Amino acid sequence: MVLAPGASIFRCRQCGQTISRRDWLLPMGGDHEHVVFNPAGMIFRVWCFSLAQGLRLIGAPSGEFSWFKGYDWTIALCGQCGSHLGWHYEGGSQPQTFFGLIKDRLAEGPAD
Ligand SMILES: O=C1CC[C@H](N2C(=O)c3ccccc3C2=O)C(=O)N1
Ligand SMILES: [Zn+2]
Repeated sequence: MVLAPGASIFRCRQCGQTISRRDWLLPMGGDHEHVVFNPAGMIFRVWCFSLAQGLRLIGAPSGEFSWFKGYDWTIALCGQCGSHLGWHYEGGSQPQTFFGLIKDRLAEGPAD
């Protein structure tokens, strides 16, 4: 669609690991962005993606405190540097799985 796009790929902000792409943004409940808080009171602006790479999913899934009805989550770390980038969601419906990534922990930039 455009030549030399600068808003193509999302990398880990801390190390540059390739994580996702703007093309893979997923409008869960009508919006790719969901503003949420955890039990420790931390607020996250979470962007939902159909796909991601370069992460390491830690532990078994849990349904507790899930921000997305019908989904269980696993912590998603940057597979390169260990930065906590978000969560992988599974066990739900349409889609069965997706990633919720913390927007401000990613850097956006040109394709590879
Ligand atoms: O969908 C989710 C993902 C996990 C997230 N969450 C956290 O970020 C957290 C931090 C410490 C203890 C417990 C939790 C927890 O469930 C949360 O609250 N909802
Ligand atoms: Zn990283």
